[PDB]
Amino acid sequence: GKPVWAPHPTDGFQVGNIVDIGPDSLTIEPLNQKGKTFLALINQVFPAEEDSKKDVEDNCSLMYLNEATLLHNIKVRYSKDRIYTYVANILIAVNPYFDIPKIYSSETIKSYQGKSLGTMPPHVFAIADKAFRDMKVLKLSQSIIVSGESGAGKTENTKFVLRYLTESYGTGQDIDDRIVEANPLLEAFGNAKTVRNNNSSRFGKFVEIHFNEKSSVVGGFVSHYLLEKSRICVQGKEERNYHIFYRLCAGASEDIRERLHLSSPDNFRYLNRGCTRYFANKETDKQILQNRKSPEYLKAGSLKDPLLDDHGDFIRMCTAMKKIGLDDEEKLDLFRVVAGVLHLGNIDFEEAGCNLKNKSTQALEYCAELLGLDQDDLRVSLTTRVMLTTAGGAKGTVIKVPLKVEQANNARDALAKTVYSHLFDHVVNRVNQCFPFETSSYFIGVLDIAGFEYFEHNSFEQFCINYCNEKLQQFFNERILKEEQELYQKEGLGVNEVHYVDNQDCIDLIEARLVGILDILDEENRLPQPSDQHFTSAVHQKHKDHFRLSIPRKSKLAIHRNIRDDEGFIIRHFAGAVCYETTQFVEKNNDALHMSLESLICESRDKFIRELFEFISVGNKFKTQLNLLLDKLRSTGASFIRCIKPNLKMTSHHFEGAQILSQLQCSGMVSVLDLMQGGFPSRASFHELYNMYKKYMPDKLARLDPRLFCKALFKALGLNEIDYKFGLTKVFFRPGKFAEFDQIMKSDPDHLAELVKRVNHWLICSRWKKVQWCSLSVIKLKNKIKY
Amino acid sequence: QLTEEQIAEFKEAFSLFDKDGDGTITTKELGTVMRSLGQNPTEAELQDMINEVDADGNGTIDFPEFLTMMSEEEIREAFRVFDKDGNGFISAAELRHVMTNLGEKLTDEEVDEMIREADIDGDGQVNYEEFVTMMTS
Ligand SMILES: [Ca+2]
Ligand SMILES: [Ca+2]
Ligand SMILES: [Ca+2]
Ligand SMILES: [Ca+2]
Repeated sequence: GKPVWAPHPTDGFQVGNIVDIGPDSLTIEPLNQKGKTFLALINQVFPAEEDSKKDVEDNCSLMYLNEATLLHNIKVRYSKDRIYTYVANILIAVNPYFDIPKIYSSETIKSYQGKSLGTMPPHVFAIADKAFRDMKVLKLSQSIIVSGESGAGKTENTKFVLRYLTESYGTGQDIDDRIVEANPLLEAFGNAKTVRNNNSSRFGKFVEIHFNEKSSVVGGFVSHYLLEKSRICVQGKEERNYHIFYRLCAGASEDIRERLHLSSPDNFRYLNRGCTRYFANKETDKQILQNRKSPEYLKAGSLKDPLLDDHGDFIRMCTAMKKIGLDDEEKLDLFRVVAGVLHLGNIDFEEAGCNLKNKSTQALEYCAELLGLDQDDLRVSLTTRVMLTTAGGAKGTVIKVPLKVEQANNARDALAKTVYSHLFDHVVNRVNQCFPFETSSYFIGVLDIAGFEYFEHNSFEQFCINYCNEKLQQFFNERILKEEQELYQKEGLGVNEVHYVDNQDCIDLIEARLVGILDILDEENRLPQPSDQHFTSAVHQKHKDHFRLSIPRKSKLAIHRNIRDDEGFIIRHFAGAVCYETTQFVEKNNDALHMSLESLICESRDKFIRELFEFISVGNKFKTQLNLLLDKLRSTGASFIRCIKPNLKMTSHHFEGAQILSQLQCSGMVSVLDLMQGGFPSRASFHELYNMYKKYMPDKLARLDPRLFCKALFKALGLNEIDYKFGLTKVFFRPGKFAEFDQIMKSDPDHLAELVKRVNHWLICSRWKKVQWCSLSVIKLKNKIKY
Repeated sequence: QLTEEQIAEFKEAFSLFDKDGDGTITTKELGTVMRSLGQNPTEAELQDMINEVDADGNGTIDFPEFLTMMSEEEIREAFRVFDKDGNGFISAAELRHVMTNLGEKLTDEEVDEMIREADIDGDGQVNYEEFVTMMTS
């Protein structure tokens, strides 16, 4: 009849008591109301730490390690401004939204150098230093894999790692300051407003500090992956294309506006299906000319953000270009390509196969001028493609094949995605030229990529992101599994397999060859009449009894109920079931650029464009690039940081429980807690156990060193050798067993006193033997010096 | 090379070296215990003895490494560290000297009790043969 955590809509969990039981449910009486009893599913009720004011630096010190006790432990620590907490070697980091004094000072930096994780308070610096020490000693490059929502403190977190590593282990070159100066450039081309986040990174970013043989910093390198190409051409409402487009439209001089033929964003297909409004405040709104503002901007006003501002960010972006060496010519070259892409998107077509509409004539002219193409060549390559008359070896002829209207749209957009992506590659390579190096032995890299996410409606974009994260979560789990097994061997716990339920089957469901969802989607393209519904039935037919696939009717939510079996599927991901509506999956799986048109852009009049450039589906290109990311991570040692956004209002000292619970789930932390339940999830140093329980022992035992105190106590109590493991530095416990040990220390003092009296012989022996074998050890060390 | 019994016994010895309890002996710590038990090895003899066994190369000695780093004359010279004046016998005042040099905290009641449980013949002190019998249980 002890306290438990039970669900609460805004705090995540609340403390309560179990007053009745049910078939799959428990009846909970909250402490904080007493008679608004409610039902909770059994797997949503968790045991609670007795001491509600206790906080621990490592959550493994808890007697029950579960998502509710983790949530509460980090709440209590957040209230005392301790934003950092471990789960073993994993770092949880809650954004304070204010500048914490002293924890990032040069003196603190110094105090973390060389120190083991566990001998200092939790900190991003301890993660950086662990990466450093393993790199130096094991001769192995390192990864630091950060999860979290956009704006969850990840940007700041990366800065702390780079600053720590350069100031501690570098020689005067301020590499981390050069990456920060480049940032406004990267964000302009690679970030965008989403439904939930004004400044969301739409690419996987891996920032490397490179080291020589002497483990000293030599340079930097930004690896980039998986830029989200679909955003370039279309966006949902409440979302925008990449920031660059809006910064250019709002901030460019009238002179550049006329040279690139820009106008308000509502005039461009590639902007005007999404949100066409600027981030501005009262002052910056006055600096944007009226001819840059869309009808919806003039009507509903500007978008609001405490940092983002398109006019101001334009200036700041041009300043960042100057600092990375970009002259005014290369800057206008970038803008010219951007405007080229915008005008490209306004070209329409009509059933003649097809033809440029007459209204689209000036878009063509402007696009062609800006991308350095002949108007006529462009017109033809958009409406026609070449083809060989044969396929399998025999001598063939070139023929001209006209495109239908929908195929012309596709080539137009394909060309846009290719130009924009190549421009992005150029921008990143340009950043990397600000801190180059000829050679390196190893690197420490920090990864930032969009996390697992779901909405009411989930399309192909979500499917890809959640697939990316399913694979990253398997990587997270493999490495924690390995770290734990190694900890247990290192500590002398003996033979211990930990029960691991792999998520390989979900991964196979998505990506396996021929039978995976992606290959079945590819197969749909090949049929005479490709259909989203045929693709979806084929998935359900081939994986009829797959553990991780269900039809939409089986959903636990209401709103998915009327979705037909052929309109969607559910996937049981690591973080939870997601229902995907499959409408448009087939078209979103295609963005190939046919060859005459690609060859055309490669031989643009303009040299900058030619330099940018010098039959696979979107799904499989995604898989391929994802696998290169994983190849890189798999070749390194891995450490993990979980950044948490405490609320949606950027306010300090406001812990929003359910929002944080949600992020703990989506970031894979809960899945890792389940995994650790198969091992020894609770552990405590002899020093912690000594301080907790010495008050219950005779002064005799209270005078022992912590390790012998614990040995005596554990022997005295006659503890079951399966559940309790006496390691080198800590006592390890199977699930629930630290709580059970605690009850023995509290429930029957007369029993405990007799058991202690009876261990007196064994203890006096162990205390002789200890010192005896220690003098014998000091003798053998003298003899080895004598060799 | 070593029996199960003796590996366990050296594990308890190891914690005597490893005071902070971090599962590892530094150079500083290794010196503290040898010098406290009447020895004068030097900063280069320690460091060079450590480097010849530091397999993982992390500047530090874990328990496995301590084992390799490690002949009744050793046992007899072990006894002679407790036997300051060397009458072949360890008193309560002499055990108290090695205990407190080692870092062990106790009152003389406690010291006297230890000496009694090991003292088989009842003369108030601990001879060499009774010293070995403990080690081996
Ligand atoms: Ca130590
Ligand atoms: Ca070592
Ligand atoms: Ca003597
Ligand atoms: Ca005697």
